Amino acid sequence: GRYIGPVCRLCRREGVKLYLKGERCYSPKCAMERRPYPPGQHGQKRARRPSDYAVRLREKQKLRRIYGISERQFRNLFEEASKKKGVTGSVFLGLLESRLDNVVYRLGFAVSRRQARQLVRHGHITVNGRRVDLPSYRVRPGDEIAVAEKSRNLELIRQNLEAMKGRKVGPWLSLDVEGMKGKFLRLPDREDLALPVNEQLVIEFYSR
Amino acid sequence: MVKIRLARFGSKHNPHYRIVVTDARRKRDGKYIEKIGYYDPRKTTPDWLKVDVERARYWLSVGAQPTDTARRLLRQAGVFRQE
Amino acid sequence: PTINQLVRKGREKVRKKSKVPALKGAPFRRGVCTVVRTVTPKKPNSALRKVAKVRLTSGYEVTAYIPGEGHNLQEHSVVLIRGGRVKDLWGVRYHIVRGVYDAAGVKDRKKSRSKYGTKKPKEA
Amino acid sequence: PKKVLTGVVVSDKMQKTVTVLVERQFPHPLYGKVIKRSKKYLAHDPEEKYKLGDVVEIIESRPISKRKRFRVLRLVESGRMDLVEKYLIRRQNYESLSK
Amino acid sequence: MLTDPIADMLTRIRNATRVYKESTDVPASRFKEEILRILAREGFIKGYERVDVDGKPYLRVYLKYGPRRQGPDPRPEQVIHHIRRISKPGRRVYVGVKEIPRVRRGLGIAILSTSKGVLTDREARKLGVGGELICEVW
RNA sequence: GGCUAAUCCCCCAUGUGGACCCGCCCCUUGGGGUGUGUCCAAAGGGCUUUGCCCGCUUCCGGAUGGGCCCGCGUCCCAUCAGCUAGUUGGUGGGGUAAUGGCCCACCAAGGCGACGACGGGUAGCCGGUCUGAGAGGAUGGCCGGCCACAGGGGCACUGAGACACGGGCCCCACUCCUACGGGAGGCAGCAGUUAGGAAUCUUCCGCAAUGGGCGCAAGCCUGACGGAGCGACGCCGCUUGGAGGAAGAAGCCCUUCGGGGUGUAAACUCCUGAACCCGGGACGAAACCCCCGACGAGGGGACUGACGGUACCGGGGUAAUAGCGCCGGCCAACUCCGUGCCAGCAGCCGCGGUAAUACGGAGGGCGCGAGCGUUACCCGGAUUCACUGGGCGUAAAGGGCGUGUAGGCGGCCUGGGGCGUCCCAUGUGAAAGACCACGGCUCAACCGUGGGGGAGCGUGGGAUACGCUCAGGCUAGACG
RNA sequence: AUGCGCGCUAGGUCUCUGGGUCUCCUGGGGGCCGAAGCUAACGCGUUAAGCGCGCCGCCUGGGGAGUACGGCCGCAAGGC
Ligand SMILES: [Mg+2]
Ligand SMILES: [Mg+2]
Ligand SMILES: [Mg+2]
Ligand SMILES: [Mg+2]
Ligand SMILES: [Mg+2]
Ligand SMILES: [Mg+2]
Ligand SMILES: [Mg+2]
Ligand SMILES: [Mg+2]
Ligand SMILES: [Mg+2]
Ligand SMILES: [Mg+2]
Ligand SMILES: [Mg+2]
Ligand SMILES: [Mg+2]
Ligand SMILES: [Mg+2]
Ligand SMILES: [Mg+2]
Ligand SMILES: [Mg+2]
Ligand SMILES: [Mg+2]
Ligand SMILES: [Mg+2]
Ligand SMILES: [Mg+2]
Ligand SMILES: [Mg+2]
Ligand SMILES: [Mg+2]
Ligand SMILES: [Mg+2]
Ligand SMILES: [Mg+2]
Ligand SMILES: [Mg+2]
Ligand SMILES: [Mg+2]
Ligand SMILES: [Mg+2]
Ligand SMILES: [Mg+2]
Ligand SMILES: [Mg+2]
Ligand SMILES: [Mg+2]
Ligand SMILES: [Mg+2]
Ligand SMILES: [Mg+2]
Ligand SMILES: [Mg+2]
Ligand SMILES: [Mg+2]
Ligand SMILES: [Mg+2]
Ligand SMILES: [Mg+2]
Ligand SMILES: [Mg+2]
Ligand SMILES: [Mg+2]
Ligand SMILES: [Mg+2]
Ligand SMILES: [Mg+2]
Ligand SMILES: [Mg+2]
Ligand SMILES: [Mg+2]
Ligand SMILES: [Mg+2]
Ligand SMILES: [Mg+2]
Ligand SMILES: [Mg+2]
Ligand SMILES: [Mg+2]
Ligand SMILES: [Mg+2]
Ligand SMILES: [Mg+2]
Ligand SMILES: [Mg+2]
Ligand SMILES: [Mg+2]
Ligand SMILES: [Mg+2]
Ligand SMILES: [Mg+2]
Ligand SMILES: [Mg+2]
Ligand SMILES: [Mg+2]
Ligand SMILES: [Mg+2]
Ligand SMILES: [Mg+2]
Ligand SMILES: [Mg+2]
Ligand SMILES: [Mg+2]
Ligand SMILES: [Mg+2]
Ligand SMILES: [Mg+2]
Ligand SMILES: [Mg+2]
Ligand SMILES: [Mg+2]
Ligand SMILES: [Mg+2]
Ligand SMILES: [Mg+2]
Ligand SMILES: [Mg+2]
Ligand SMILES: [Mg+2]
Ligand SMILES: [Mg+2]
Ligand SMILES: [Mg+2]
Ligand SMILES: [Mg+2]
Ligand SMILES: [Mg+2]
Ligand SMILES: [Mg+2]
Ligand SMILES: [Mg+2]
Ligand SMILES: [Mg+2]
Ligand SMILES: [Mg+2]
Ligand SMILES: [Mg+2]
Ligand SMILES: [Mg+2]
Ligand SMILES: [Mg+2]
Ligand SMILES: [Mg+2]
Ligand SMILES: [Mg+2]
Ligand SMILES: [Mg+2]
Ligand SMILES: [Mg+2]
Ligand SMILES: [Mg+2]
Ligand SMILES: [Mg+2]
Ligand SMILES: [Mg+2]
Ligand SMILES: [Mg+2]
Ligand SMILES: [Mg+2]
Ligand SMILES: [Mg+2]
Ligand SMILES: [Mg+2]
Ligand SMILES: [Mg+2]
Ligand SMILES: [Mg+2]
Ligand SMILES: [Mg+2]
Ligand SMILES: [Mg+2]
Ligand SMILES: [Mg+2]
Ligand SMILES: [Mg+2]
Ligand SMILES: [Mg+2]
Ligand SMILES: [Mg+2]
Ligand SMILES: [Mg+2]
Ligand SMILES: [Mg+2]
Ligand SMILES: [Mg+2]
Ligand SMILES: [Mg+2]
Ligand SMILES: [Mg+2]
Ligand SMILES: [Mg+2]
Ligand SMILES: [Mg+2]
Ligand SMILES: [Mg+2]
Ligand SMILES: [Mg+2]
Ligand SMILES: [Mg+2]
Ligand SMILES: [Mg+2]
Ligand SMILES: [Mg+2]
Ligand SMILES: [Mg+2]
Ligand SMILES: [Mg+2]
Ligand SMILES: [Mg+2]
Ligand SMILES: [Mg+2]
Ligand SMILES: [Mg+2]
Ligand SMILES: [Mg+2]
Ligand SMILES: [Mg+2]
Ligand SMILES: [Mg+2]
Ligand SMILES: [Mg+2]
Ligand SMILES: [Mg+2]
Ligand SMILES: [Mg+2]
Ligand SMILES: [Mg+2]
Ligand SMILES: [Mg+2]
Ligand SMILES: [Mg+2]
Ligand SMILES: [Mg+2]
Ligand SMILES: [Mg+2]
Ligand SMILES: [Mg+2]
Ligand SMILES: [Mg+2]
Ligand SMILES: [Mg+2]
Ligand SMILES: [Mg+2]
Ligand SMILES: [Mg+2]
Ligand SMILES: [Mg+2]
Ligand SMILES: [Mg+2]
Ligand SMILES: [Mg+2]
Ligand SMILES: [Mg+2]
Ligand SMILES: [Mg+2]
Ligand SMILES: [Mg+2]
Ligand SMILES: [Mg+2]
Ligand SMILES: [Mg+2]
Ligand SMILES: [Mg+2]
Ligand SMILES: [Mg+2]
Ligand SMILES: [Mg+2]
Ligand SMILES: [Mg+2]
Ligand SMILES: [Mg+2]
Ligand SMILES: [Mg+2]
Ligand SMILES: [Mg+2]
Ligand SMILES: [Mg+2]
Ligand SMILES: [Mg+2]
Ligand SMILES: [Mg+2]
Ligand SMILES: [Mg+2]
Ligand SMILES: [Mg+2]
Ligand SMILES: [Mg+2]
Ligand SMILES: [Mg+2]
Ligand SMILES: [Mg+2]
Ligand SMILES: [Mg+2]
Ligand SMILES: [Mg+2]
Ligand SMILES: [Mg+2]
Ligand SMILES: [Mg+2]
Ligand SMILES: [Mg+2]
Ligand SMILES: [Mg+2]
Ligand SMILES: [Mg+2]
Ligand SMILES: [Mg+2]
Ligand SMILES: [Zn+2]
Repeated sequence: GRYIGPVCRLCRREGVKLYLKGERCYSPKCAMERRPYPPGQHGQKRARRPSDYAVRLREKQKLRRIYGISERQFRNLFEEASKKKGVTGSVFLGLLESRLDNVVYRLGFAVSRRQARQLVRHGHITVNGRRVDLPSYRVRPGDEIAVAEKSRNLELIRQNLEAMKGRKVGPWLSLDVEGMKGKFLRLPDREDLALPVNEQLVIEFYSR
Repeated sequence: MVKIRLARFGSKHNPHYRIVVTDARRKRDGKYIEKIGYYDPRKTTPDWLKVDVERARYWLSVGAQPTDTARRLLRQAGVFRQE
Repeated sequence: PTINQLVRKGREKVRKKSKVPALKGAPFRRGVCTVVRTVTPKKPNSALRKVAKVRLTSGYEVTAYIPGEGHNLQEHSVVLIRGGRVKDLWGVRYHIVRGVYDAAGVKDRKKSRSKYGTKKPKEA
Repeated sequence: PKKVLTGVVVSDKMQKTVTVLVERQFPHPLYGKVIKRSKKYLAHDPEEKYKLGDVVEIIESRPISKRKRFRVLRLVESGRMDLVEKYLIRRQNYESLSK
Repeated sequence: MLTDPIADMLTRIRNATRVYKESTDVPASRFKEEILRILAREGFIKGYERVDVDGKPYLRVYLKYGPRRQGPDPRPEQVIHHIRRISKPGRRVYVGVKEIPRVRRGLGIAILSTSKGVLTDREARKLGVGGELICEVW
């Protein structure tokens, strides 16, 4: 009901790896090795030259499933970033990437984006000291995001954290791995992040 | 007659008031002559009241009548305070 | 036309006729059936299409299609009317919604059910 | 500002009262042209001093009859009867047009 | 008579240039002279001189066009690609200063008649005044 | 029929002053003086009783609330073209807070209309809203403003105010009581009933807050209002788990019978821990009030919470609802079988008469997701009423031809005016809303504070090119 | 199946009526073929269907229908 169903499957449809899986989306299982076709009876069948519509729909779906939120919440986003002063594409990206759940992932307190959401929504995180259990929450920059201490020694936490001892973090972010604090310093520009998405095709999808 | 009072601006449960000069027969919530301040009972801000006395005082001089809870706020900003 | 023409005369704003008196303006209207019957369609088709002449709460008597695989109605079956027209028979201007009032649902449709009025069966 | 207009007296026929014709122009709010309209104002002349054809300034005044809310201020132009015989020709125009 | 004079000056220019005439006469007026002056200075006509044809005053525009172009249709690029009237009689067109039109993304102009006198859009703007929008040129 | 009190009602007085007739003075529609004449005031009550409070009286100002009046904007039909006797103006009078045919007498003979009178139809108007690139189109529920009504129709009374929804009178319909004489109502206040309908809620709690009436005050009244309830009606937030897990079980689908699919999906492993349980537990509420001081300013003190044991906080804790539309083009999504112009689909083309991606089921897929579809309606696409932004040789469309009325339009020069036009200043453009910024409820929705902008109209000032206008002049148009 | 008016945009050829130092020039009508340009094509093209301005008439899918009803006109037929 949000997405919540098979996934290394829509890795497949969207036609490239997304890492909604974390560990093992880096396996030689991501099912993207073993299976670069789409789901269905027809996955192994020969391509059809897609529709201008098709392509744009697809790009949108991709961006969506990466960030892993509802159409509604996503569109309300785009519309929001559309309205704001600045370049509608990169702002979409700024805003999306400014979601608490996704900050958690990007700070590596969770392995996958969906884990990071459950992490939040179960109370494990705090933004500047008050536990904040909505995943939509907007991280403004200058905000510090920690595992709050009650959870600080629980299993999965120490797992990730003590496994991320040594890693670099995204350059709009900082990490004190001991304290499991992190700061969201600044906003990402397009290639501040990675993404396998021509954002401009999404802008176009909505201009329909 | 002309009255200085509260008019209700919050939401359900999140109750903000405008301090207001009005002819007493208006809806409390309806159109009024001057806004003279705000009052926030739940004290949610640094400033949950503001007045600008010099204005309130003018209306007082013309027989603007503060309700009690009005006048407490007025004198709280010491619109009233003598010297 | 010139501008003094437009100033003099103006442009004619242009209205539209409703494809229905389901009247009021209402989005459905109930009614009872007078005849429930079977009709043939026009040039390119044959079948036996199933329809009811229905007297309505809006006073008007109309013909309504009775969609879907099979059905239950008869002379005094009272039913609700929807609107939507059936290309290729004549003057069927409204559809019967199935599953409201005396109009049953369409038995065994597993597939497009919200339309056709049928209850989700038990996946077992 | 009691409004004050100006126009032509086309009406002689009244006891202590005159009809002034006041034209206005203005841009038309859609087709953009400027167009030119007018009305007949019923006006107060206590001494019968303004006479046919005069062109007078007209004033917002405290009320006089059903219809006179206007007293005459001053004369501006005297005797231009083109105006008078233009509107007057237009009223003789009327009663073409019917049954 | 000529119902709109000013127009017929611009339309004379129009027909001239699209047959590539090196020059053309328009019966002389002063405000017409004005518009011409602005076209000149702004780079659109080569310039104009004031003349006599059968003891009547004309203003001979001389005009320009770019170079001879290769391939078939050597005809040369127009300098005045487009020029058009706006206010006409019995449709009169006036702008505020805030309503003064920016043209062809700036590559064009607009010649409006203020009571500061006759101006290009951009002139009217630095002058900060409105008026009768006469034409656009570009 | 009788008695009686008052802040009830008269009578005489006092005249600050005010009313009115007449006269002058300023001023200019009935504004302010001013003089003679005439006319007009009051109400008591409480005490911490000889001086304080609450009241009364005439006058002038303020302040708020309104009446009236004027410019301008304000739907369709001309197959509605004429309309008008209180009509239209004058005098005098009547009425009112006040102008005015608002009314009335006499006099005059007007007033209105293709710049659309008169009739017919439809409708409450706005701030706004929806859609739109705008321009436009549509709209006016909810919140705010204004108006109008209170079963239908008349009518006054009493008041500062009404021609008064829970006030009075009469006619009418309807209901109920009736000793048949006569009486009694009026939810378009909250709730609720019933009828109608596709369809719209509890006969709830509270008087704690804010607001209103009367009261010196305590207080009383308050279905205004603050809250709960019910409906996915709307928006926003949120869950139905997170990591691991096969060369990938069974079942089911397809199959060239090799295999392909559902699919890391499942099973299983570990972790988290909606729900639910326990414990603490609000904010909104500090005034009126009492005390000191002067009933002041200022200080000190007491009470009070419907919502609520709710929100929130701490502890414990279970792997915990998925659905609906769709898969012939428009349009993202294909296969097998059934069926055989039938059953049926359908928004348009179109599909179905034995190989059906179009009907029905399956497996698969695509789209959204506590929703998803349908119907109705509005804008849109529709530059398909064309201002932006369309046309008329043959596609719809040049009047059969002329003549001219209205009306639209208007060559070259010079000058005055400055109406159009343009600029400045200022006033107005209430509050909500829209936009921007911060801020508050863990976010948002919702909310606050601030800021910006704004068309239009008022007033002052300014420019004069163009359009007007008056003036004078020319001759390229026109005419003789 | 092409409202009127005015102004601008190559030519060539035949013609009707004027004027001219009469090969030819210059007016004003009628024809044909063409520059640019237009047009859905066909075609138009200084006798515009081209470039512009003024003003009038008119159009808004096919049918029903130039019908019905109303009004007005006419003796009528019938017209608007
Ligand atoms: Mg699915
Ligand atoms: Mg591993
Ligand atoms: Mg943007
Ligand atoms: Mg990383
Ligand atoms: Mg950075
Ligand atoms: Mg990545
Ligand atoms: Mg790329
Ligand atoms: Mg869009
Ligand atoms: Mg303070
Ligand atoms: Mg067929
Ligand atoms: Mg039955
Ligand atoms: Mg339909
Ligand atoms: Mg179907
Ligand atoms: Mg007279
Ligand atoms: Mg009078
Ligand atoms: Mg006067
Ligand atoms: Mg007449
Ligand atoms: Mg006629
Ligand atoms: Mg303006
Ligand atoms: Mg007695
Ligand atoms: Mg008394
Ligand atoms: Mg006295
Ligand atoms: Mg008087
Ligand atoms: Mg006086
Ligand atoms: Mg006296
Ligand atoms: Mg006395
Ligand atoms: Mg007494
Ligand atoms: Mg008392
Ligand atoms: Mg009031
Ligand atoms: Mg006032
Ligand atoms: Mg007023
Ligand atoms: Mg009379
Ligand atoms: Mg009188
Ligand atoms: Mg009265
Ligand atoms: Mg009366
Ligand atoms: Mg008399
Ligand atoms: Mg008029
Ligand atoms: Mg009606
Ligand atoms: Mg309406
Ligand atoms: Mg109505
Ligand atoms: Mg809008
Ligand atoms: Mg918009
Ligand atoms: Mg449109
Ligand atoms: Mg608009
Ligand atoms: Mg409206
Ligand atoms: Mg309502
Ligand atoms: Mg309202
Ligand atoms: Mg009534
Ligand atoms: Mg009733
Ligand atoms: Mg009745
Ligand atoms: Mg009544
Ligand atoms: Mg009273
Ligand atoms: Mg009333
Ligand atoms: Mg009642
Ligand atoms: Mg009665
Ligand atoms: Mg009886
Ligand atoms: Mg009664
Ligand atoms: Mg009752
Ligand atoms: Mg009710
Ligand atoms: Mg019923
Ligand atoms: Mg309710
Ligand atoms: Mg409610
Ligand atoms: Mg109660
Ligand atoms: Mg209370
Ligand atoms: Mg109170
Ligand atoms: Mg009140
Ligand atoms: Mg009181
Ligand atoms: Mg006491
Ligand atoms: Mg008591
Ligand atoms: Mg009571
Ligand atoms: Mg309520
Ligand atoms: Mg329901
Ligand atoms: Mg593990
Ligand atoms: Mg496999
Ligand atoms: Mg298997
Ligand atoms: Mg098998
Ligand atoms: Mg197998
Ligand atoms: Mg899993
Ligand atoms: Mg295992
Ligand atoms: Mg546990
Ligand atoms: Mg306890
Ligand atoms: Mg409290
Ligand atoms: Mg407290
Ligand atoms: Mg109390
Ligand atoms: Mg004490
Ligand atoms: Mg004392
Ligand atoms: Mg005391
Ligand atoms: Mg105190
Ligand atoms: Mg205190
Ligand atoms: Mg309790
Ligand atoms: Mg509890
Ligand atoms: Mg807990
Ligand atoms: Mg725990
Ligand atoms: Mg499970
Ligand atoms: Mg599990
Ligand atoms: Mg689509
Ligand atoms: Mg497709
Ligand atoms: Mg069969
Ligand atoms: Mg066979
Ligand atoms: Mg078969
Ligand atoms: Mg088959
Ligand atoms: Mg076949
Ligand atoms: Mg199929
Ligand atoms: Mg289909
Ligand atoms: Mg199918
Ligand atoms: Mg399925
Ligand atoms: Mg939701
Ligand atoms: Mg439409
Ligand atoms: Mg669109
Ligand atoms: Mg459009
Ligand atoms: Mg249309
Ligand atoms: Mg078209
Ligand atoms: Mg147009
Ligand atoms: Mg068209
Ligand atoms: Mg034409
Ligand atoms: Mg035709
Ligand atoms: Mg003709
Ligand atoms: Mg003529
Ligand atoms: Mg004329
Ligand atoms: Mg002239
Ligand atoms: Mg003129
Ligand atoms: Mg001129
Ligand atoms: Mg001048
Ligand atoms: Mg001026
Ligand atoms: Mg001057
Ligand atoms: Mg105002
Ligand atoms: Mg302004
Ligand atoms: Mg505002
Ligand atoms: Mg804006
Ligand atoms: Mg915040
Ligand atoms: Mg808001
Ligand atoms: Mg503002
Ligand atoms: Mg402002
Ligand atoms: Mg604006
Ligand atoms: Mg502004
Ligand atoms: Mg505006
Ligand atoms: Mg001025
Ligand atoms: Mg001057
Ligand atoms: Mg002259
Ligand atoms: Mg001469
Ligand atoms: Mg014809
Ligand atoms: Mg030549
Ligand atoms: Mg000859
Ligand atoms: Mg010729
Ligand atoms: Mg030709
Ligand atoms: Mg050619
Ligand atoms: Mg020529
Ligand atoms: Mg020739
Ligand atoms: Mg011809
Ligand atoms: Mg021509
Ligand atoms: Mg054509
Ligand atoms: Mg059309
Ligand atoms: Mg038709
Ligand atoms: Mg005929
Ligand atoms: Mg008729
Ligand atoms: Mg007839
Ligand atoms: Mg007859
Ligand atoms: Mg005939
Ligand atoms: Zn994967």
